[PDB]
Amino acid sequence: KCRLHVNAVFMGFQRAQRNQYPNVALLQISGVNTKEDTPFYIGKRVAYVYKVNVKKGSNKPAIRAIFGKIVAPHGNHGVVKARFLHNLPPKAMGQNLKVFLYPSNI
Amino acid sequence: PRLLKKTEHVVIPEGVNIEINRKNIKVTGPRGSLTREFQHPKVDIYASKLVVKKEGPKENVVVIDMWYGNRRDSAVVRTIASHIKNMITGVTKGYQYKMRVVYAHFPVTLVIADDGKSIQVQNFLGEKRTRHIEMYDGVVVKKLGKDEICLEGNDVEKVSQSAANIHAANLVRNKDIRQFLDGVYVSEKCLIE
Amino acid sequence: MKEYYITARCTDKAHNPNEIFRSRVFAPNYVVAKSKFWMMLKKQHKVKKINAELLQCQPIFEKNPTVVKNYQIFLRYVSAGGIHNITKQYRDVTRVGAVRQMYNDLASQYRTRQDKIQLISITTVGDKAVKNPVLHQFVGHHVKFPMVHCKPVIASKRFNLPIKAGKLTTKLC
Amino acid sequence: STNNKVTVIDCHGHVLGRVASVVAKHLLLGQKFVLVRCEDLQVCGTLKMRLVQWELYQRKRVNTNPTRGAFHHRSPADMVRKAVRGMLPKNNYRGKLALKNLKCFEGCPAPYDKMKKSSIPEAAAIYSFNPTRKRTLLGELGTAVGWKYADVVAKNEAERKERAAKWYAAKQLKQKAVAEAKEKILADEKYKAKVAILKKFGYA
Amino acid sequence: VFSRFVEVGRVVLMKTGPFASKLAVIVEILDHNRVLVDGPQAITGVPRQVVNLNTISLTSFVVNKVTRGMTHKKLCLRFTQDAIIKRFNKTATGKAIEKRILREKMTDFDKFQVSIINRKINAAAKIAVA
Amino acid sequence: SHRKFEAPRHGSLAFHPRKRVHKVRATVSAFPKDNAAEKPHLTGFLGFKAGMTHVIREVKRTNTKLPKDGVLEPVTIIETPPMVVAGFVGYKKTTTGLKPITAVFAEHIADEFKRRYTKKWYKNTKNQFAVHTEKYNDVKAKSKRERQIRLIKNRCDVVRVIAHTQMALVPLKQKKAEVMEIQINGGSIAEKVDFAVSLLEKQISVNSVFGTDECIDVCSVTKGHGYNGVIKRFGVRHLPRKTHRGLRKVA
RNA sequence: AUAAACAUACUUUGAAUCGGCCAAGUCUGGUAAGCAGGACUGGCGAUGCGGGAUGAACCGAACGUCGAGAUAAAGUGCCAAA
RNA sequence: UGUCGGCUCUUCCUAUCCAUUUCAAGCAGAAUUGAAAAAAGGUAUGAUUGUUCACCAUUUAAUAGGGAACGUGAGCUGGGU
RNA sequence: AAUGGCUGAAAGCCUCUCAAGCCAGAAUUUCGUCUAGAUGAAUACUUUGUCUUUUUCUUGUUACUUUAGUACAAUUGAAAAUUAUAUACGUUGUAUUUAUUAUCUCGUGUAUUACUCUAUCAAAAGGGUAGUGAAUACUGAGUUAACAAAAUUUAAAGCAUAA
Repeated sequence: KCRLHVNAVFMGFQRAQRNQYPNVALLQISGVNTKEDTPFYIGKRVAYVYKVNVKKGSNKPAIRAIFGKIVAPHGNHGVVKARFLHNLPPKAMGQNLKVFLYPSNI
Repeated sequence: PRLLKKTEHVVIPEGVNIEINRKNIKVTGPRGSLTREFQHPKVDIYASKLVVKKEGPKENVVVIDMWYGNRRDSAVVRTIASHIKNMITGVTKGYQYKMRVVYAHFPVTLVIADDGKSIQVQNFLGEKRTRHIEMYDGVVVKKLGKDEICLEGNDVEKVSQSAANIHAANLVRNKDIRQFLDGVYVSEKCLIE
Repeated sequence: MKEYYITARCTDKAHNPNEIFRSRVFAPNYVVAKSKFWMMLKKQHKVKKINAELLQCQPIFEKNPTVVKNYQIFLRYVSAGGIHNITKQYRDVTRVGAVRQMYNDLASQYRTRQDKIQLISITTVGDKAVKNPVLHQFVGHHVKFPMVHCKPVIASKRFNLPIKAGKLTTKLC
Repeated sequence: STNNKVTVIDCHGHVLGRVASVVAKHLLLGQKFVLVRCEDLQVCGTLKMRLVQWELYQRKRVNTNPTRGAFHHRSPADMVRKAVRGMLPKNNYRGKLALKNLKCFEGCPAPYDKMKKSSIPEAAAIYSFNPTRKRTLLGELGTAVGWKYADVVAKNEAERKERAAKWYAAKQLKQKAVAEAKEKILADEKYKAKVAILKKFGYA
Repeated sequence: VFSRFVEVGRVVLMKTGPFASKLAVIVEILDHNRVLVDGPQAITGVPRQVVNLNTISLTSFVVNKVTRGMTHKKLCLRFTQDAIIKRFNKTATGKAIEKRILREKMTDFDKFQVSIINRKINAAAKIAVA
Repeated sequence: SHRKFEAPRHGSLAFHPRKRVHKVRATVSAFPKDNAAEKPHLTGFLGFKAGMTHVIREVKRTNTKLPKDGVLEPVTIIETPPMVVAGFVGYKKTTTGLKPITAVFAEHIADEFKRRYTKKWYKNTKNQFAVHTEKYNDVKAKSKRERQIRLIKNRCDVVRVIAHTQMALVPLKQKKAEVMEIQINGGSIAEKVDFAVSLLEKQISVNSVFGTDECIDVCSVTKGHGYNGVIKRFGVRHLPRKTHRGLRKVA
């Protein structure tokens, strides 16, 4: 109906050269090209909506979501840190997430 | 050191028309036309009116300009100016390269095609192989006297290379070149008019 | 780079305590400036920290940091061969500004790190006294040149998109 | 959402390595890339130097079985795939999937010839190169090493330029009439209320 | 020949920094990379400072009778004498500066109005041409 | 250490791997380079080897010391009955090689050609080219054929004729034909298609393709030998008689 | 001057060990050795962790199970976080 | 971890013996000598010795020097050790 | 390639270029040619025309049989070249994902289209002509929404006939 979100790319987890900490996920919000535009998005909602091909004998929904929040910037290029209720599956790397306009402060 | 500005100019005589299109100079004179390309990414070529004599009036010139640039790049300004000066001279008083055939024992016969676009050197040092030596476009060979020819044309680069191609084809091999003074040599290079 | 005005006195048997040493030291801060002052005193007057007292370490600020001046620097540096005395000229508006240029230039052309260069003195010369082959072309009144091959300028990092749209072009500015 | 549209990169007047580095990073970010005219990319060094590098590259080869050895592709569309594949993860599903969304063609083929082309400013040869530095088109180097289809491409590109010449001329005629027709609506008095709104915000 | 030159008196526009999209006047050329812009602080608010040439853009105007090392008092006299402010706003880049200022204070309602209005006008102009 | 004495390697590395072919017929890897300044003509044929005889030929070269009465030489006899041209195909030059655009066939096709498209003919329904022949003269199909001709004339560079043999004229027990594409080298693509269309359903004899005292190239599959050792395959030196475990191998 | 009460002084009984190896603003024999032998200290052995692509010794720093932050050596075109 | 040489066979290096292209000479010609590009192709037959090595007799355009666990023993031989 | 040269500055002369630009030059390199060969293309016949999964027949494959589920024509995506760019302007300052004013009905014709479809001429075309519908502009008027719901993306079973 209407677009009320900004597409964000799940680049990967907060890691080191030979380590990886899947508790914090890194996102690239479309339109943020510097760390001085991130303060708007600190605290906004983020959802990882995905589709599962359920069977006709299951009541499990075909559309599910994992929700989280943006907590801090990550480097001088407008990359963010997002903490989710359940850590995103690494099979979802490079996929698109939703950055909502709420909880609004405007 | 880097020169802030290096510039050169070439005076355009009356019977010469010059037009420039992105470092591409076409010169038209009484003897014809001559189009050359100068693909240096740091040189600006434009025609203006300048006073070059110490007390003379204004005149049409072509200005070759290179701004801030090291001494390796700066040297190309006078190279391009010489080429444009050569082209202006070429279409006004074309170039001619007089060569003389030198032999010790075996006479050499030169066979020139009717159109003058090719030559043929025969019996050079008694060799049964006959040299052909094609000529570049716009260069014509003719026979002045005995054992002497001359190449005419508008482009000095084409006339000089074609003359050198004749000499390069008649080199003595596996012999004392200090003793076997043979071949065709450029006696002098001069203008037709 | 900052300039400092440092003074001290020596209280011992060898040096009478009525002689005050002054200097102007260029250093990133006052701690480094004092170190350059104490070593200058020790290597030239046998004065050591444990037998001397520091008095002033106030900074020196440029009086008119809006006037373009041709600075001349007399320095000595140490190379693989030996020790040499050099004289370089720079065009800047502050004394500490020209010294920043001197240190960067020396480390580039001569591959000399900062801890081999001693700045003897820095002065100001006239327009026609600049003998630098490149810098002599800008001291005149009628300098003029077009900056060609300009890369288009970005206002800020906000508009620094990775992939652009359409063709690209330089500027004749 | 899902990125189904394809980013088209016109590889004309770009650097081979700097295009690959930007393309390789964004392949991992889920984007879909199609680099057309991958034969017009430029590399540093004259043709003689490029051949020395190529001849050194051709040396690496399995002694006991050259058919197992390094395969030295000579097509420029394969000189960019090799460059991109070097910058992508090796021996995992993440690397294979990222490379699955990449294509070079030696020209603009049928579906990608009428698509919105993009450019990579970091990889432009006019920014990262001293103009005096001599370069080499990947197509010219390909011919010198044994790429047979260099003149087939030059025929196809020539017919693409001439077909886009008539489309552009017809489009410029229509767009001029549409622009002049709009100026009559702007000057019209019935649309005065709407025009004032546009003038207020500078759109007119 | 090149049209716009980096010289003394040339009017330049600061493309980045705290004074982005503000006019300035060159009054001294330190070297090939640095110039001293004193775009009159009393008029355009640009202080006398040294800037790198990678942060400015040349315009088509040169202030007449501006010499190297001009004082702020004399420079302001020549800046208003040549009427640089009026001439700059008539140029293509001057209008684009105003449009950027115009569009940044556009609320969602204002954007809604113009987006709806422009769609009809552009459609209407397309219909007119046969 | 270095080998004590030097000798050329045994066997050519230009014919590696030594893989036996699958079809008796051998396809030419290329045709002579096209020249657009001559009349269209065929650049190949196909024949069956018969045997070998010897001939005494009179020497016509000069400045040679050969006997004046004639030189004994071997010859090979290749029986070449006429071919039947049953179609043609145009190839376009792309960035991955020649690509066949369309193939246009004749109305009448012999069962020798139809036998190529099955693997058990005696059990087949033998309905090859049935729809192509039955609907050859319909208005819809005629328009389609006219488009194939014009498509080739517009977007093609190489034209070849699909000519097949007649195996009822040779003593071979095989009945299915031997199809071969013979490129047409000659004028422009316009007159190449015109010549190719004229050859449809016709017969081409070897005298039209080749001249007299003409040097040609022959491509064929050699005589099979089976599993062979290194001595026969490459020509290595047999080992001394004293050798344990065998003599005819590489040490 | 500074530190020191889970400080200090120990007594008794006993285990394993005395093949060592490395570094160096060190030395001796040797042309020299990833050679042989020494003075002082720190390590490896007995030791994982972050970095140097990989490595017994190099640099940072020594380890109960976890969460959040500021860091160290060292790095920020892609593989690879910047 | 089967320890010499020879036999068979493949490959690699160039610090090139020949063939190809060049420059130099105290290169008149012929025969030569020094040097550069170049390792894609060739570089032998025998008397004596287990020999590597060596020395002789020929032939050749040349009869170059080396590595690959001092290449190669479920590949041979067993002459030496 | 080694090397011999041409024009030619740097450096007013000279210079084969630790300069731009060219020529001649090897048992050299690459095309051409020979061998093996991946993804492929054309044609002939059998089919299918929204689609799959699991069973199941066959030496095997395709078409095929049954029970269900799902979508239903209509705004997508192109200047080229150059960058010391004929002049002028610098047209500044957010690429894809991601630019439609909720819903249905009612009203008048015109106009427009890289729109859908039909017929036709052509065609390895964001093609031509004629007609038809769609959307939009001129440009309306009215209905309804309150709690619930606004998703396919493919799951299960068989072998009569034909190639």
